[PDB]
Amino acid sequence: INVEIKKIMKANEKVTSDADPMWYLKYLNIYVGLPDVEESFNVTRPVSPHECRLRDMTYSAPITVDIEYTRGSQRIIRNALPIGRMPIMLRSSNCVLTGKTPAEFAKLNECPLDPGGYFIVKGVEKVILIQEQLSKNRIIVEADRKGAVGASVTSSTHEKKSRTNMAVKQGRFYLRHNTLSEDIPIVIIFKAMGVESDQEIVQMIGTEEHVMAAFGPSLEECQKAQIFTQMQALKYIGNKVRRQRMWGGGPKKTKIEEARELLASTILTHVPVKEFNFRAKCIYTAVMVRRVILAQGDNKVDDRDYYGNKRLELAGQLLSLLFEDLFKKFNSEMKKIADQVIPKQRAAQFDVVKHMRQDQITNGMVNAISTGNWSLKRFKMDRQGVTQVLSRLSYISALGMMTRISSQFEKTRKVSGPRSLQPSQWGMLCPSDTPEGEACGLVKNLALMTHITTDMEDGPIVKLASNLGVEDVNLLCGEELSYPNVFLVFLNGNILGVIRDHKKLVNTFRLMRRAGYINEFVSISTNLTDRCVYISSDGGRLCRPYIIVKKQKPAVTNKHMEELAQGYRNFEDFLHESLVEYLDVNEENDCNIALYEHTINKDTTHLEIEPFTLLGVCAGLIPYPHHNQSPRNTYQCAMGKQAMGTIGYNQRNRIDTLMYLLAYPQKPMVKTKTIELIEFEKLPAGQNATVAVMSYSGYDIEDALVLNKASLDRGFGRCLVYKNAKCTLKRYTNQTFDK
Amino acid sequence: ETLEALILKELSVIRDHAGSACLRELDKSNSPLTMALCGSKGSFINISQMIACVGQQAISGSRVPDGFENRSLPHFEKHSKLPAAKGFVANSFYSGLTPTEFFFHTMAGREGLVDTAVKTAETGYMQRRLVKSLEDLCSQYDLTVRSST
Amino acid sequence: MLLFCPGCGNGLIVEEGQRCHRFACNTCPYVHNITRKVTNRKYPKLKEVDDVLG
Amino acid sequence: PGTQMTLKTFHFAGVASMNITLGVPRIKEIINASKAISTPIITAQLDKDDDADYARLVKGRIEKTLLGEISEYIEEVFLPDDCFILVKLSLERIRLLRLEVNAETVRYSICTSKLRVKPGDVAVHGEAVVCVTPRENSKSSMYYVLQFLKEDLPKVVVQGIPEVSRAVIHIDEQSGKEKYKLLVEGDNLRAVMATHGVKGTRTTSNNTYEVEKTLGIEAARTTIINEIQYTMVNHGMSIDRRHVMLLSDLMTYKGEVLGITRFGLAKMKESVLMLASFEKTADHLFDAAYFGQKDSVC
Amino acid sequence: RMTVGKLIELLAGKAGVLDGRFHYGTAFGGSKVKDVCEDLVRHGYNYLGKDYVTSGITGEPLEAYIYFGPVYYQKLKHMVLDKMHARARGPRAVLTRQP
Amino acid sequence: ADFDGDEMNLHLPQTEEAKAEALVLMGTKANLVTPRNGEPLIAAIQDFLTGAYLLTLKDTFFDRAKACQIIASILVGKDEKIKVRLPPPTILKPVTLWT
Amino acid sequence: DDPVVQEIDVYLAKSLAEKLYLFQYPVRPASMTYDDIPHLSAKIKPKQQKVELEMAIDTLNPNYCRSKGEQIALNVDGACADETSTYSSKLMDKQTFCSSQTTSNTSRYAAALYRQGELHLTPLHGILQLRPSFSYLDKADAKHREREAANEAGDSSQDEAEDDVKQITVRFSRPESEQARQRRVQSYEFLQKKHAEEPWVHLHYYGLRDSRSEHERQYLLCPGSSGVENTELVKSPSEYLMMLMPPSQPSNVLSMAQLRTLPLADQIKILMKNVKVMPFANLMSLLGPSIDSVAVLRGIQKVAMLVQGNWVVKSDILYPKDSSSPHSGVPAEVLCRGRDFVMWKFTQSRWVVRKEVATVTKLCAEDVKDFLEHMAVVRINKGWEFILPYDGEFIKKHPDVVQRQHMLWTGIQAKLEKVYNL
Amino acid sequence: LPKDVSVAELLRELSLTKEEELLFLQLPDTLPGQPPTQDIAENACTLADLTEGQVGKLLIRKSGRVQLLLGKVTLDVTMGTACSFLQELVSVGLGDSRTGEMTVLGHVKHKLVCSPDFESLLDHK
RNA sequence: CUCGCUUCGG
Ligand SMILES: Nc1ncnc2c1ncn2[C@@H]1O[C@H](COP(=O)(O)OP(=O)(O)OP(=O)(O)O)C[C@H]1O
Ligand SMILES: [Mg+2]
Ligand SMILES: [Zn+2]
Repeated sequence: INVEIKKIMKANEKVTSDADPMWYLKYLNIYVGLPDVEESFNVTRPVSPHECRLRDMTYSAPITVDIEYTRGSQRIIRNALPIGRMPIMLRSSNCVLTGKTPAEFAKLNECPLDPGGYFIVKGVEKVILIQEQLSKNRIIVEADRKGAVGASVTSSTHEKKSRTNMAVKQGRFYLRHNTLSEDIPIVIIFKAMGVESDQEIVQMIGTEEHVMAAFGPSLEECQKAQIFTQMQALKYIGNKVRRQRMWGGGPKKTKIEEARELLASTILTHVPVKEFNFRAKCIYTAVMVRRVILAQGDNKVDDRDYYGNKRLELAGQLLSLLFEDLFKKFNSEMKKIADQVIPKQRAAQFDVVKHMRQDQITNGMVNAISTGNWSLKRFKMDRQGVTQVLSRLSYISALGMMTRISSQFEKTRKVSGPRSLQPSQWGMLCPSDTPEGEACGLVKNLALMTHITTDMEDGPIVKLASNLGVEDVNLLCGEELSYPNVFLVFLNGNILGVIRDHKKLVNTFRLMRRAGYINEFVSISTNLTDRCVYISSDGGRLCRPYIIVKKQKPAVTNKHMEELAQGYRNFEDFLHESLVEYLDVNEENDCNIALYEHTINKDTTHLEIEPFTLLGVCAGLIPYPHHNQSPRNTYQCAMGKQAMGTIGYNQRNRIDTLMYLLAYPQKPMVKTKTIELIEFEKLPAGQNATVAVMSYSGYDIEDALVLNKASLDRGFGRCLVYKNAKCTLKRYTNQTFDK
Repeated sequence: ETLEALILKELSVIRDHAGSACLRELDKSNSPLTMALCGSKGSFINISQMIACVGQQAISGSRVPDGFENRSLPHFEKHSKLPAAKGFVANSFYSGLTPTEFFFHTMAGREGLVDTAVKTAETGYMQRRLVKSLEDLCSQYDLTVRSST
Repeated sequence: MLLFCPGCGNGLIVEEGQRCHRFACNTCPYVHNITRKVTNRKYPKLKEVDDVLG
Repeated sequence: PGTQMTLKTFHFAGVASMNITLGVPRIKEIINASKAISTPIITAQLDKDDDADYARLVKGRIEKTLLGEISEYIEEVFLPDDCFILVKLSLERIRLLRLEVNAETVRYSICTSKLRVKPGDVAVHGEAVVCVTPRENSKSSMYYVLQFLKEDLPKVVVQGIPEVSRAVIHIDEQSGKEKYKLLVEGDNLRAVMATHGVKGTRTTSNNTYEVEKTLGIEAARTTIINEIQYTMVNHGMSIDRRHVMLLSDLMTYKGEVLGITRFGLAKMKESVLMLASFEKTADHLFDAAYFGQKDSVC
Repeated sequence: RMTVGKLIELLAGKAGVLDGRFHYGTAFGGSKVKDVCEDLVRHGYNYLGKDYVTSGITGEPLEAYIYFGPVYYQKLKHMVLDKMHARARGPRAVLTRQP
Repeated sequence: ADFDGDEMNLHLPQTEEAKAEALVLMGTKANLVTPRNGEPLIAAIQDFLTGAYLLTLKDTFFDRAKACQIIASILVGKDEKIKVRLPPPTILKPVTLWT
Repeated sequence: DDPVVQEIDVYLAKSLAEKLYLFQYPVRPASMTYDDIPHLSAKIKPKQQKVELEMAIDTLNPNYCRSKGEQIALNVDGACADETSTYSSKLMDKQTFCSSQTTSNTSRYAAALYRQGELHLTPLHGILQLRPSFSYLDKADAKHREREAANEAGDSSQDEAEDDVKQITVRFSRPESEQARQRRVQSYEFLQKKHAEEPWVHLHYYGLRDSRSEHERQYLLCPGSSGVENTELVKSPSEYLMMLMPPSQPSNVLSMAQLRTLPLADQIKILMKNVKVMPFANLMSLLGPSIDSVAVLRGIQKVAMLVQGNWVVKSDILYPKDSSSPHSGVPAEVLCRGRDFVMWKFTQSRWVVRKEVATVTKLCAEDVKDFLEHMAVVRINKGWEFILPYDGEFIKKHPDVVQRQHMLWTGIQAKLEKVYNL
Repeated sequence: LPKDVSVAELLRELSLTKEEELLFLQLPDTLPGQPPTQDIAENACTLADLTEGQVGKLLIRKSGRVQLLLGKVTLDVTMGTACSFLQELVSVGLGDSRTGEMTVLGHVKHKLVCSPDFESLLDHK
């Protein structure tokens, strides 16, 4: 709401119609303001979130914009013109609850310990779950149903997503795309993309003997056809092209041009061609072919469940996509209205202000957040269950639901692998916390100490990599790719170049990141098997702080912790002084981490801050969880999500559809440090009972337990159940009303 | 694979000898031992795991696969096939498990849970098919089993 | 083995001229007559296991 | 018991190898009566169960061996007068594996389903040298079809059953005597039985379809009973033999092994309503309406 | 189930309520068994929580020592009152006249 | 079932024929053995195997009072109309003890 | 590891700054060179640099198939057209090499000529990759298409004079939508036409064996003294690091670096707000030795008070006039009065009883606890003790400041006695 | 061929042989200097702006370290990608607007890469 | 009411 919306508006700042040129509508600046209610007749009024809860209304703020346009060729400007309403996340920058004291919270009828971070729509609390999805623009080598080891890359830019495949179905490589009638040999594509000599193609693929032995059949198949020039391959591809349902407008029986456009734009979108120079795309497809050939021997098939290839979409990215779609629809509707009105009406010049319907954006946002189904035709994205009703069974219930993560695959089928607990979840996701049932393993919880990166500018990374000796790919032929000491350096799926002595490059990059000249969330990792240095700067990656260890002694000393306790320094000071650094999953693949000081050896690069941060929020309630069997921990996480107890300090004024309270809650006698951190003891959800472990009367055979009548008579386990009964008295279209 | 088999054998030797020692040193009237002897609940393996030493954690009948590159967790060396780095849990439940051992144990538990989850649906479909096919038959009065027709 | 034309870099095939077996390119008049023995061994993997077990 | 079965692993049946599907997938494959099953096992008994040399000889007789697996090197030589492929047989490995394969056996193996290589093309020069001289077929074929041969000349079968993939020498370590059997991961029971040195009277198989087509419907019934009981026993849970015998009799009472799938159920049962209720409701109902099939309520 | 953590939690809670402290059951750490055993023996109770117990019914001592201590029990929302269900003839569905 | 919140259904047949069929064919006393292999399914379970095992251990020795109480624990319901038949004591000279 | 050997000098030459190109053949191994191949022409474009070499290949050599040469020469050209023939003779005699531009800017690349003890660098005006072009096949296909048109016309031996008058199909210059105009501008054909608009420039070839090669090879050197201090290249390592990495553009939010960028008074205020109890020597250490002690003392006297030789942040700094107690919501003036009373009690005695403070100030328990925790710790059987020890060194060094704080505390004590009726 | 190193490269280029050699070194984007009266801004300082004469020294230390002292700062020089294809350094001099000369200066065999010693620049300040 | 969606329970 502070940056992205302005970027979206700047992308769509000017709208005009083809009919009647010199007419335009230009957006200047956009504001969201503070939350308000439209109850007052043409007047706003500040509203607390609890008031929105009680009145079954939405907690939103007015989307206003200042514009300049032309009515009758005279420029008219508006400085504050409402166009929509944003549902406001609680405790956000614009939320009224932010920066408030507990007394002020009491005046606003909101619990100071409420986690916030959820929307209020039509009186219900909806939470947008963090989505998990495979990273885009990455080469994935995988086996098919028939066992053939092929490749796939889902090249996705800001506009188009296209998954292109490479197959080895008959000992030779074909490239498959949705825009081609039939998959075509890779050598024909190589010839079409500028490089025509077969020797250059073989040099790009690799100079190892088995590589030539594997790639020979493709060359023979290419030579069987008479394709030897770029024009011939372009003609072949254009023949293998399919028209998109009689595309309106015909630019001269296009074919070769269609093939060249598909090669330049549609195929491998993330790889950019400067001006119809396919050198970089040729290198990329040669690298893909080489990876397929190498993986066709030793079965080094990459696994999808590795979380170094996973990305997390928060509420911000989803809301950005939704607002972009809604704003584009609004501008399209405005342009269509302009086309329908301006050229026929009257000397009464058409102006947009009489037609800028304000319920479009507001209704779209409200419906998308409430129903939870997102339909983006501009992206062809049909998602369901994005938002869920916040569970108010207990404080732990809401807190643990606030940190949930949904999977891209659903309990719709018996899958295997994602459901499993991969070792990559270390420090990032809670191992024990998972819903017991059909969704076991597909809904996960973040660890206590974790962070999700945002997007970076990507400029200084390129500048530093260029200054660090990375040779340009265009300057050398593909044979250098096959050298044993030459390492490819990527950047978000794009070949940044080549380098020798990758150790120096990696050490310098890490040193620069520690110094602060590079953003601390930029990750650098090395894959020695593929000899590829990956530099990741996209958002959504999981990161975790670790104490830097240099020569068997941690950078953090007792004096530093004493200063932190005294308040001289904070965590950011530790970050800046090269004492603690964030590690990504891909980066921590290359590091050596010591759990404790006594485990530190000569080859240790990082130190674990605290092992108990491995567990999540719900699993933090378990006393001595390392002494139990893991299924017991999972059951306890599930059970405690459903534990009865207090909700918050405003639980009396709050009116929910179903509420459970405990008469005399008590804080636990054996409390984890996680309980202290989340202030669970302020809102306990249980009672301490004098349990005696023995067999009695045979009434406790299978998991049953015997309760004391006097204890129940004295208030033990006494509980309160609050239910809601709501009615509406609405006035109808006819001037008659319910009474 | 020979090295994997030998390492599994040695870890099993450690586990079972520790269990034998703990059972020998255990006194009578020990409630876990009493409940294991009469067979009401538990077994000697559970007693050994929760007293003496937890066994090697097995995923699909093998040691922990390397989630990262050439190693299960970053806390161990690359290409390290040491027992502690591949799933073995020297500590017992009474002593408590270190974070790596706890993670491997949780891996095994989640494997069991997902196995049960898939098994329920698969056997439900198989049961439906079998009953829909076999329900017609009846033992007649002439001692001959006959179909509906 | 795989051999490439020094002229244009396309793959060389084996054909017969009027005097001798020669390497030839499909897209240019370059040829190369064969003088002596030319061989390309591969050494395929042999079945090494005796397969006694139990 | 399907619910009770744990779908365990490491039940290698004493060989520490040869992954065989056991559990619910095994029961599903057995009751489905699929023609081709995953991991089919053929157990073969030897006439001389005590000798290892005889066991390896019959294993080499039955197991498929490719040309590239025995030839020490294959080289494409382009002499100034002619170009041809030379294959050098490693006689040391041939006698080590005790394969009854010479140069002439390889020559006879060639000229079989290889672009119709003429017998005159193949020749023998030495004791373990094979020369192949291909000629253009004129059907989009030139002399530079050499590569094609280079692609598949090592992939021609010289000895063994082509359907058989791999046979292993299993040994029973009985205190009285250590006797040798063959475990064949193939799908050709008739060929294995017909091979010399194999006591075909006492060779079984896992694929119920192959056993049926080879040895009759009663042999198929016995195989079904034994396989189901063995699979159930592998998980430690017991089922009375009468239940599995009844199931096998139902599967094999029409003279053909019929699975419990919708196709076999359609072939077995006759009532329209049950067929419609189980699967493919609309298709069954429309076909019954077309045929005018009157259905009783038996 | 091998929930040794429950036994350790019971012992730690007994020691803490005896000496007026809040013991920690932090993962991969927390108060060790030896310290709570020393606290229990210092306070006059058995060092393992097992206590001599007289049967309420017969009024005679039990043959085996009983494991006493405070455990943090939490009530769940699943109640028999909400879950209890009984159905008379009742209503039926319009499409298929079934309950 | 495991008494951990499991819900069970309960149907009431509305016909004399159905009631008789249920009582005869599906009586609990009539289905003590599973049809799969004839093994008994309805048998003693936890806290009954343990209790009986402790009771039948060679260590146990009861005087007349405790043995009488334990035996009289069963004299309810249809067993209210039977003579107890206290077995003769095993050890009787030094002390009168029932094993 | 000292620089033991080879202290080589590096010279720069700009004689061939704009005339130096690097030609690399990706398909030609370095062992085989083009020294012996007679070149025929070189076309080049100064802007949008694209060099096309035109070389001659011999025919009498055994590595040439004269039959295939005749066939390809017949295919590319006509039978005896020769008006625009890619080959002068009836055999394939000429080979075309076309250049691809590797990168736009070549400023970071330099050619280094090495001589005994010296290395001369020269900037490269451009780098191009020369590849054997296949253009005669396109011309052969075009001639094949026109031959096919001739074959179509040849269906009848005599063709009647076609009344194929070109009806006037003068097309509407349709005003193109700006999207379609942008598409046409970005079309490959438009870019190729724009490239072709620039005229070609013809160049003769002078090989390595030519004497002109050795003659112009001397231009890579520069006349200059062996030891000269360069007027430029004098920027410090910090300046160089700044140049090659240009910049993009709780209450303890600011970091230590951000604190040090702030004015000294703000730094002292923020440090006192964060710590609320700290000695003067620690403040001197934290701010930095480069800051004079008198200025630090002046700054701290405006935001802190002296208690037992230590410095405690003023109450009004912690509680602004618009703030209130987070626990009770009382106005900040009452909190300031209570904290002033607590600090006065700490000046009077090292131990403070919590119950006495609660009774005197009439405040709630948690507010008193917050007041005490900021500057005191709990000592069992003794109450609350000041967190820091009595610092007599600072008192000895600055008696005047001690007297200033003494009479300030006297005034504050008078105010507190008036307010709380002590 | 074993992978050679810059110290051994120059050592054999001067001690083992006295023949001149043509090298191709890639310099960093900005040199540690200022455009001398080039009408500026902290912009890029390339070789196109510097004048003739000695611009720096090449240091060959012990243990094979190869540095380039270009004034106050020192870069490090390492081997580039070992190219095996033909690379001809030629001079294309358009002496006339209608006719120009191509002068094959020599052959390029080895490639050097010069990078800023970032560790020294960081520990310096 | 119908329908779908989620969250549970087991
Ligand atoms: N999806 C399901 N289908 C059928 N029955 C289920 C399902 N989920 C739960 N149940 C019922 O709950 C029971 C499962 O309990 P079980 O798996 O044996 O113990 P558990 O849940 O592993 O407890 P521990 O973790 O061992 O303490 C058996 C079954 O009747
Ligand atoms: Mg249950
Ligand atoms: Zn050629």
